[PDB]
Amino acid sequence: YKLQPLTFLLDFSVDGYIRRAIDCGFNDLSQLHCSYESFDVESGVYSVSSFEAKPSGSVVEQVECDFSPLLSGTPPQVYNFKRLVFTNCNYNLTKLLSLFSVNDFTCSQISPAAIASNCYSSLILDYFSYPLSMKSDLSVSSAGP
Amino acid sequence: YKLQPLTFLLDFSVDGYIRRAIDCGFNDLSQLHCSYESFDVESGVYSVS
Amino acid sequence: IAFNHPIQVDQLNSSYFKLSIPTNFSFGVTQEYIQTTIQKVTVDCKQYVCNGFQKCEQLLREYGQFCSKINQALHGANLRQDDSVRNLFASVKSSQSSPIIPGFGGDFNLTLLEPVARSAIEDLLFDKVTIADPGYMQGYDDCMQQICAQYVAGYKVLPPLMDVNMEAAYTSSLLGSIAGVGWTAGLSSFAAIPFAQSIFYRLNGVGITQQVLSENQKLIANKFNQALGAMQTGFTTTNEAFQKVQDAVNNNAQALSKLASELSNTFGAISASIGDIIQRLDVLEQDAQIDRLINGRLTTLNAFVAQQLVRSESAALSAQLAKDKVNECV
Amino acid sequence: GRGVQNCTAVGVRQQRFVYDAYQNLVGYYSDDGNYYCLRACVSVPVSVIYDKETKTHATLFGSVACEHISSTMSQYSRSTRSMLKPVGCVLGLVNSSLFVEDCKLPLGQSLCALPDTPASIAFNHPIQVDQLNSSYFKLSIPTNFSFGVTQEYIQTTIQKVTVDCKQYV
Amino acid sequence: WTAGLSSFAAIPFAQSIFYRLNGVGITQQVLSENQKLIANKFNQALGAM
Amino acid sequence: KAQSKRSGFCGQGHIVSFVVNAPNGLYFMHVGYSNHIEVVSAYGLCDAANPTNCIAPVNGYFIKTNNTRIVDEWSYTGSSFYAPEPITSLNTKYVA
Repeated sequence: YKLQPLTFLLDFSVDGYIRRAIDCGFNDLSQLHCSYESFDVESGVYSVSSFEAKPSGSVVEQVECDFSPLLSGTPPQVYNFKRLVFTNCNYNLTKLLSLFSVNDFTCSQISPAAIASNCYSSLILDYFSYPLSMKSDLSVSSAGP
Repeated sequence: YKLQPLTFLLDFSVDGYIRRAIDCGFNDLSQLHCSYESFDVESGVYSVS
Repeated sequence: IAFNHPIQVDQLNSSYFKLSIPTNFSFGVTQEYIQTTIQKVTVDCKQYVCNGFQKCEQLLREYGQFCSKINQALHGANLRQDDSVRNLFASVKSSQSSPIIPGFGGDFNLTLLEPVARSAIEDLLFDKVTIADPGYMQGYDDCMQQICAQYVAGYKVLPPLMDVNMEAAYTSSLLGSIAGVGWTAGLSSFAAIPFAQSIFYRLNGVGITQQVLSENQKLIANKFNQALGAMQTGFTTTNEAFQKVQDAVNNNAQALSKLASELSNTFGAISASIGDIIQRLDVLEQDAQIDRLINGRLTTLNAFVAQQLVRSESAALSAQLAKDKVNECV
Repeated sequence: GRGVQNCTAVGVRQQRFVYDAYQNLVGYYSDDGNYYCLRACVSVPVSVIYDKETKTHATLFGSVACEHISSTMSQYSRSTRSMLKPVGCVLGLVNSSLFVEDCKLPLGQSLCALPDTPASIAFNHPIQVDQLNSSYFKLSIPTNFSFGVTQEYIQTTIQKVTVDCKQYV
Repeated sequence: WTAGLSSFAAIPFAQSIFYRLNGVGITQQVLSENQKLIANKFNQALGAM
Repeated sequence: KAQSKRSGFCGQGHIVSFVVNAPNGLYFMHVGYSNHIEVVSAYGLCDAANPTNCIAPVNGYFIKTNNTRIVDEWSYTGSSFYAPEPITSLNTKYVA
């Protein structure tokens, strides 16, 4: 029999061995017994977790914006930070990741897998030249100059 | 007309375009209208800043 | 000036004293509402919290014992309300009743016979008041066609436990009882029972009328029926007593809805209903934001339970006062 | 989000998404240019009626269509709990042994709507004394004294206790 | 005796106290006449309060 | 203290009341007064003489003047009462 994490109230006798237990999840009565923490509960009308609908058929509505200016030409210095605004355009972040090896990837209050999965209203891609060594100096929040 | 950050009570019609707006900052009565989220407020004595 | 000046009389040195004599019966007056009971609401834990997501529910299991205690407290408050309602209806077990007459009053255009089931006066009060709390395969169905209680899963309404039509039949029995119970005869007697006139016994008690004046009072009784009709027309919000009935209905609906909106909405700006629901693919990042959000939802729910317990206790005292009025005034 | 259509035109139409004084959005214009209102995900409430003496449990569904609900419904992830556990919809679908089985029983299960459930229906059994239309009296006198009645507790006072702060912590 | 409404109007305060005392207790108007300085004793009670 | 029977807050029935000690509180033993038999009664009578049959306590009753009992037990009072009658109502020969 396979084992999975569960909450069980265990009856212990004078010997202390477990002779009785309640699953607390399989049946409404077991959930009710776990709530009151008693093997016997007084007769009453008790609410139990309600049924929920099952998610299916996610609907996503789809023009591929060019990323050539970002990877072409001279990147300006970090003070002259350069960004391209993108709206109503399909994106290929995987192609950009394959094109340039990523020394460090950090996301603040967001996840890289999550951004790829979900559409964004607007996306800004920034390309600029800054020293690789001073990773700490440049950050969303830092005391670095 | 210079734009400034300003709390505003906005009413949107069936078309969805705003046709009625109230400025909370200007006028004690207008600030009272922003309270209760109602363009019209029942007559009462109300404290103001 | 708001001063209205009470009526005044002059003290006399002589033993004989000036007296004031009424000339108008002016029968009929609007009356206050005792509140009596609060709407019964049961909150389903583990559904509103975590928005039915299994990963959040695993985190919720650590706080599961607190959630079970919240459910037990709500069940206890509803049970107390049911006990109060049955005690209030017990006063209707008295062995006094009058068979209903379509022509209950010979010259009385009374609004008490059910149209044919909710006497007109009860129906009029129900029509003006609006309550969205109770839905039975109607509001829930209408939302699908487009209440939201089941869809949000924040709270579930509980029915009153007494049929309104059955209670209306009990009030009709009470209408028969008033004339019979209010009689010189001890214990229970039908008595004259003439449309609650109670013969001249009620008339002598209200004022020391003469027998010749009693014939004039019968003519005044037709005027009293017209005055009762004016009271039925005066069901406007301007009347404070009607406004009090509306306020109680508004209070029960507003309390559950406002707290439910706090329980399910933006909540913490970072929380956004479910912490990192689409913001972070990683389970750990979502869990940390969710744990802070869950604690906030639980604290607001605890405040809701405390408010309901205070309301139920106040309702029980109000119901006892309503029972007291049935014991003496009725 | 999980949501369920065709609805009357609402909103400026410049923005496909629309909101109703809430963070949740009614959406619309999801595909091409047609109104597509979004409704909150369907949830079916379930309650359990349990009698300790008979050890019998009945699943109860409130304010939901009897036809829409089914035993072990595939559409809903859990019918009630991990495992499950069709009377007419007076209050809703109740999956209980037998049918309404209406009987003259006053109460004892305190069901949400009105069933005695010893789904039996309660009977008022009112006591009525006939009154003649012509002036008359109908005095009612008890056959037996029936002296003595049980009385409720008045509470009176609560236990007095004190805690020494800074020593308990 | 205001059995119904304020139609009864007013009665002398001293006489009303005597009539109410006669109803409340076996002390009677004849007994009150026999009693001496009953009003003075009532004044002393007010002074004590 | 005393029998009430008017606006009674006692046990929904009042004859006698008792008080008993309770833990952290007080307890009561109220007494209340079976199936009731309904008797048709004429609504008063007017005698040729100035005194007329009238309803003052339970009273009522039909032929043979007053045949009523204030107590639950039947025939508690033979018919003693008499007294002057203040006025005679319509439908003479009967207070009806």
